Order: sequence, then structure tokens, then C-alpha cells
Amino acid sequence: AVVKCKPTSPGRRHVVKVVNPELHKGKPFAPLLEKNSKSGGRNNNGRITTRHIGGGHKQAYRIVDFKRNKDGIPAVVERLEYDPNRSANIALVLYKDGERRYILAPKGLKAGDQIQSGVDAAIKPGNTLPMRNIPVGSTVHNVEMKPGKGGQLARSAGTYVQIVARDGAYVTLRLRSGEMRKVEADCRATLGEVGNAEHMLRVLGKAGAARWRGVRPTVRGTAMNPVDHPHGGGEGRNFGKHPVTPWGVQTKGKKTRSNKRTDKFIVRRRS
RNA sequence: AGGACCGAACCGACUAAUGUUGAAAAAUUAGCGGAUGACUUGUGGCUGGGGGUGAAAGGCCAAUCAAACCGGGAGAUAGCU
RNA sequence: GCUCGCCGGAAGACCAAGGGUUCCUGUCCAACGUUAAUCGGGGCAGGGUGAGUCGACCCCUAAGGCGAGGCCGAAAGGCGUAGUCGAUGGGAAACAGGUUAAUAUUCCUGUACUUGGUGUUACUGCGAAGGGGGGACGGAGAAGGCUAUGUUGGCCGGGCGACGGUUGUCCCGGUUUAAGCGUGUAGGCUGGUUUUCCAGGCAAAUCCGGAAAAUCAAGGCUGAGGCGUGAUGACGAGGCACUACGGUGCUGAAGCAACAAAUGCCCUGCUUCCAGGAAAAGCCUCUAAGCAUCAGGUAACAUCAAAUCGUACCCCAAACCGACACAGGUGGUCAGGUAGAGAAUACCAAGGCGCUUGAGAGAACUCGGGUGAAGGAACUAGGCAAAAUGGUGCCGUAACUUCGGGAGAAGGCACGCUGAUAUGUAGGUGAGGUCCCUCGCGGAUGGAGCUGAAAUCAGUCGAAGAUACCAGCUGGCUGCAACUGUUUAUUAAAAACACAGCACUGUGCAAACACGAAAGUGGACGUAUACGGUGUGACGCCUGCCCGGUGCCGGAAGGUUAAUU
RNA sequence: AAUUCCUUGUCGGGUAAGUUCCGACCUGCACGAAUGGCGUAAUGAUGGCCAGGCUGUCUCCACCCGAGACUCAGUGAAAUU
RNA sequence: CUUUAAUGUUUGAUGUUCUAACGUUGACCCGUAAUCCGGGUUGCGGACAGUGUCUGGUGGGUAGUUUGACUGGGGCGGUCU
Repeated sequence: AVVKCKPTSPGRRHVVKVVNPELHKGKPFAPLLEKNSKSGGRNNNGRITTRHIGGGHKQAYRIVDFKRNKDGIPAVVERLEYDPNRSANIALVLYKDGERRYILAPKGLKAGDQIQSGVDAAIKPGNTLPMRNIPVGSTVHNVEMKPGKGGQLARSAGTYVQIVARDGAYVTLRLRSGEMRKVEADCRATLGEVGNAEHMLRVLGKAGAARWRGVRPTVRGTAMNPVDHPHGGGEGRNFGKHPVTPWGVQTKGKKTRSNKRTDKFIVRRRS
């Protein structure tokens, strides 16, 4: 659910919460956890490659099955769980064979729902089948880009891919960005939309929240003594030059796709 | 419940006076701000010089920073004292 | 040595880091000590540090480091797999008393405990570089039950007062005792037991997990403290023999109860929230490869080993970092009494210092402070500074407002002491006794005793009763920024910087981007409700016209147009 | 007006008197709507202004308590030249 | 020798298809109790991508420098034969 707190304190006026009592009020399944230490935006060389990364509440990783390769074995859900590594929720499933796994939560899934992966699976939210068997004009998530590696597309809170056409060994899709892409007609795609749609409605209401997520403050650059930034400074707020990133790139229209390796799977890039 | 409140420890450093070859190569006394947090601290580790880092001041990087220190090219050049 | 003074949440006590003999004793006084110096953290000599249980080493691992191979790189060399290192973390074991001039839970006494090795006896399925369980973990809040500690009484011992009174409801001192062993309570978690079956736990599996039936509801685990033992002891205020008043032998009475009570223990818990909260090993189990009248494993006893290094002293300081015996800085633990909300603050105990130049005089003037005639900001850039305000409870509290606030608005009233209501009340605690029992650390009754507010009435003293330290000045208009916060260490705390939110734009994953000649890493073990960049800067009303120029995003006919030919 | 040169713009408010301050006027030398515009409760060791209260801030200083200064003994610098 | 079509060969361009180089930060197997690497099998792309040399454009992102003299101070103006 969604709820807007009371302005009993400054910084609580506009903060909005996404409360969902369906989540698990306890610890997750340890066998599916591992070590994940914060990075700080630095690399093997120690330099900060990406900025605005630092601190944040401690986090444990959830071993999520982005492949769903346990075909022909129904699995029932047990509980929904919070995952900080991603914006979407996850549900602790239980296969008939006694094995447990983590997956993404579809739009209207609940505890006790049955799911089956493979080609002989039913067409209902949560099941996984190759796209060669999915009806055209349907909705899917956790889509794969290559057979056998695991879903990569539509893994966000309320994101979904909509299958729109099929001609041969490939199937065309409309991604949440509006792009029109075509991928092999053998990749696995789960039905339904990832259910956390109300996540985009969450309001932090104060700066400290962005620190819990690990977002360090972002200084503009308009006043950045010119040695640091092309925007530089000047007596007052002059800013009389084009918008440019550091290292000299526009940032306000310059398209920077230099792949030229696919040239086949793009149809309607966007806009 | 709170980046809530009064207020010590604790972290700060707004003003004043003293001190200005000082007790101190930036402190002291009287008051002051914050004080469950974007807090603070210990131990160890990573980022190295046109580079690092920076809630950004051209600030910090061993009392030294509009480009650290050491040694070297080097007895640089110096139509200037 | 007798006094006075100072800290006493330290200016006391115990350590890490660091220092490295500054430790104790004797001797010495050139130099060092901001003076003298018989003294000294000074000089010379000598002595001093005792561990199976504390710590390190060691076992395991984190961020991270090196890195056989190997990938990459003009050379140097760089990253990194398997692995190996790396604490600030996890991992078996000792408490009290006594003792040295200087060392201790290290030595002595007493009482214990732990992990291994070997051997003996009996019963036996034992086994890993594997599997699983466990270890294993967040913040906040809430009480409840306890202890350390403290208070009073009782008891024991002594005392009868330099000056009125002091054989009493008087004064002083003491009333301490551990780990360990057994008891397994308050209370927390959890439904157990027996068998059959199974796509999973990389192979196997009696253990994990899963599934279907049967059967009893009490089963087990965790767990402070209390109680008993440990302890016919030890310690013990004081006495008694040696007694150089330097000290040693023996002896040594009472050693209970009640109340209060922690920020610590039960609690790695309970409750709740979103920011969703380390790893590996040891340990407990599972079997595989393999070995079985073996080896191995288990229970009991006997016995052996538990090495090596460190331990002195200072450690908020005169011994570390600051050139000084420098008003500085420096992490962790212990946390007494009265008043108090309190680790504030004031006076004190234990304990430790009086700050390594003193004396006299009592001028200007400076520094740090007290007070003030009448006036009360006229001083001044400016109420700078100083003064004043200051607490508890009740009454009361405006425009505005995002309806939370503003607000402790402003303002007003009473605060002491004695007695009584009540020989000390409400209330808390709770004994004996009585009764019950699944007979225990039980339950209920019971209300002793202890403890202890607040309120009113009356009376009383004083100039003044929140008498001291301690402890908000308030109100009105308005600019800027929303606010909390943040920055020029060492002249700039601000209207700048950040900020939640909004917007444009890029990015379809071998993502853009960034670091790197490269491999490759971060971004991210993320996937457009996402990441990066730019601008603006809560929120509310809004964000208007112009694409000529620059740049960007696009297109097509033609013209120009490189190497190459 | 944190922007207004002429300028102490005019009027009014408050003051015995107000180049600052508040409220309107608009003749914008030279505001302007995300290098954001107009407002904005609340916050503020923020900038400016007006009151109450209290004050040695002043009229105008006076006395007292201490530490130096001054005298005596001991150790014994400095910048400058 | 003045001329014009299917063909043989020549090469040149557009397009379709394929695989044998190449790629694979796709799956699986082995070295091997190893998310590296290598090899192997298979699958998807496929002469594209990518790299190298030459080359046009872009390029304050990063460097090395220049930015005159006279002058009733300099600058501005003005002048320089």
C-alpha cells in the first residue's frame, strides 16, 4: 500500500511510504544468501569510475533464479520477501522435490500460488516458457536475450515486456523504453508484470534517505572553479557555455551509441 | 515514530577579551551550536602529483598545494639588483 | 609529623597504542631541573619482570594485499584463478586469600577446571580437502525480574566526652567471604514421537529438505539470580609474646535481616519499524571413496605433556605525539555519600596533589573581577561587551498556518520550616501464620516490618523561601535561503554548498560512462518504476513570445571534397 | 529591490529630529518568468530596523578584592645595532 | 576498320544465401574439489564486427607558446615609412 506520513517534523512532510504487510517479517533463507560488500564506486585500480556512490545500510545478496530451468516440476510459493539489491520484491518458492529458490513477484501473486516452468506449462502469471509458445500481444517479464544465461530484461519494480510479433527464429518485442527489439525465439520469458508497481510513488522527503540507499551528494558543476569542470565558475552565476559533461561531452542531445555489432535486433529504437 | 525538542559526556568553533619573541608555529577564560544521527570514534586497509580527493573553498594530500616532498638534468636562464 | 587548601565522572584507579628500564635500593650533586637542592623521571653501581587457564604465537576468516599457472603489456611491469597471507572479528581452560624494597589470577596456601598423547578394560561401524545444521549477527523502544552498590536497623567490640548537656531513640568502627560442583527458578523459543515414500542437497546418504498416515499431549533446548556445598576454613576490628616501635608468631568476638537500586545481567530476548542488517573455521551430524575376528570410534580409570615470546614502570601524562619537565592533543574499563531530574553542579570519603623561584611593599598602568549615588543606549558603525531573564505545578497563551506548529508564546499565581489530617497517609515491598499441592526456588490467603510521596488546614521566622552553585530575556516589521546538516585545518559559517522533489538528455546489457596503451575492473552480480550526466532547488500559483546565430538532433537532390587508382 | 546611476526620488508611517527600516507610487539609467519568477507557515550562533526590560555602554567616572608592574636575593633571554 | 545481342572468360557494383576464417562478457564436458584461462562439443551471429597501417573531418579534453613600441606614470585614444 501507499501512505503519506504526517508533517510532525521537518523532512516528514512529503516523505511517502510503500507499506506491504504481505512481505516476510523475518530473516530470508540463508542457503540462498551470500557475501556482498559495498564498493564505493571504485575499481581494481582504486579510482572512482562512477560517482555518487558511498555508504548505505548493510545489504545481503539474494540468490535469485533468473533462468527458471527446473522444467516439469511445479512449485508453490511460501512468502514474499523484501530485497534491497533490487526495487522489486521476491517470493520464497518451494518445489515438489524439496528444493527452494528465489524469484521475482508478478503483479498479483500471493502465497500458495502454483507455478511451473518449461514448454508444457500453463499460461498464467508466474510461469516460464520459451517465447516460441507464448501468445502474441501478451505480457512477460524477466526476459532473456540469449538462450541459457538467464533473464536480463524487465527486472524492475513494475516493468514488463509485451510480445508483439513473430516471423521466424526471432520474436519482436516492445521494451518498457518503447524500443522495438527482436531476439531469438527460444529464450525464456515469465508471464505477467513484476509486482511492485507502487514503488515509483515512494517519496523520500529528506536527504538522509538518499544516504541510506548509498547515494552520495551530487554537486552541480556550475560553480566548480574551472579547473574541475568545463562549466567552471565566474563572478556570479554566468554559465555562458554549452552544457557539457566532464571530459568534454554535451549531455543534452549527443547520442553516444557506438556498438555497430548488432545492427540486426534494433527496429524502432525510441521516440 | 522523529535527518524532533531542552541539555552534559562526546564532535564542533559564532562572538568577545586576553595572549601576539604567547603556556601554545591558531590556544585559553566567559558564554555559544549540534547532540538516535547526512552523528561520532578506535584498529587496519585502498585511491599518488597534472594525479588523487573534494555536501566545492582552488580547500585537503605529513605545520608546505593555481599543481606535494626527495634526488637528478643543474653551476637551468637571469639584457635585472 | 600536626594543620589549612585543591580535584574527586578526576587533577583517582586498571590497560591498549606508544615509549623501552624512566621501575626498587644505596650512593653521588659538576651538568640537566627555568632558583637553591641533602631531592629528582639527573650521574655511577647493583637488584628487579616467574603463567597449561590473561595476552601473543596458534586455528579460521573480512575489507584488502601478494600471486604457481595463465591473460595482457616496447622493457620495467600490470590484473588475476587455484591457493597463500592479512584483525580492529569467531575459536578450550582460575577464583579467593596471603606475600617482595621492587613481580602476579604468573610465586605460596586452599579449592578447581580444560584440550590433547599414550596405556588398560568393556561395548562397537569407523572414515573427507565432500553434504547439511550451527556458528550467524540491524536500529529503536518497552517494561518485568535480579545483582554489583548503597542506606537504616539489629548484633559484636570499644567509648562517656578540653566548654553548657551527653548510660541514651547516644557516638565511633566492623558485620567480608570467590571460581567451581549440584539444584535449572523468574522467564524465552518450540508441538513431539514412530514408520513408509521422493525429480532436490554436483556422486551417495539413516542427517537436511519435502510428502502422505498413525499416535500422546507433555517433550526437549536456552537461561540471570537465589539456595546448598565450596568454608569446622580463610579474612577479620582488636589483643597477646618477641617488640632496634623496622616488624614478626599465636589469638582474634559479631560476620544477620529489611528497604532502595542501576546506563550492567537474564536480553545474540520480547515488541516494532525500514534503511532489511559480515564471512570461514572450531563444534554437532550425514554418509562416499575405502578399511572391518583390523585400523579407527565411544565410556571409565591410570599416566604424561600443555612448549616458545610478552608481563617491570608511565599510559588524559613531567615517561606517547607537540624542539621544553610545553596551560594543548590521546582510545577502552571501573563509576562511593548528601541535595538533585542527572555521568549537571556544589561540599566530601577512598585515594591523590598543592602545579621546581620565594620574600616584602600595597604607585601609575594593564589583565582578571565585585559594587554603585540620580539618569537609563544620550556611548557606538552596531545594545560590541556587560547586566538582566533563568526552575517545578496549576491558570492562561495572539496574527499567521503546510493545521503538525507558532508555544516554554507573551503574562499571572503559590514555592521555606513545625505540627496535624496519618505516633509515617496514599502507594510500593512483603515476613510469620493459615490453607492447597502434580510435596518445588510452588500457589493463595495473610498482612507484620521496612519504605515513602504528594495535598490541604493551622501555626511560625526572615528584607528576601525555585534563598547558594546550577538554571531561556521577550515582543514587533522585513530581506535571503525552505528546513536538519555541510565548507575555505591556521583571518571568510554565509544569502554560497548539499538537499528531498521537478525537468531535459543519454543509456536495450559485451549498456552509456569512467579507470586504464592492453587484458580487465567499477557501473552491477543491477536491466528503463534502472544507471549516468546537466540544470533547477521543499511545497503552493506559474514557468510567457522568438530556432536568425552557435551547438545538437535529422534528411536528400545537387555542388565541393582525402588517401588510394 | 542583495539589482535604482541622477538620489537622502515623492508621499505616508514611526522619532523632538530618521541618507538606514516598513508601507505604496513606477520616471525598470541596468528585474523577469528551471543560469527559474511571485509568494511561503516553520527554522536561523543568518542581514537590516523599531520597542519593553535591565545595565558603568555613556553623562563621569569612584572605591574595593586579586595577579603583574615597583623593591630585595638567585638563575638569566630577545629583536635591533 | 565504322556496328550490335545471349554466351566463354574478365573484373566492377547492388542484393540474396551459405560457412570454413573471425567473434561469442551463450549452454555443456575435461584439465579440476577453480564463475580466471585453455582445450573440446554444440548453439547463435558471421565475412559483419574488431584490430592494424594510410587518410579526411572533428577535437581547449590535454599540452607547448604568442598576445608590439613610443607614451609628460601606465592604460584608452593617437602615432610608427
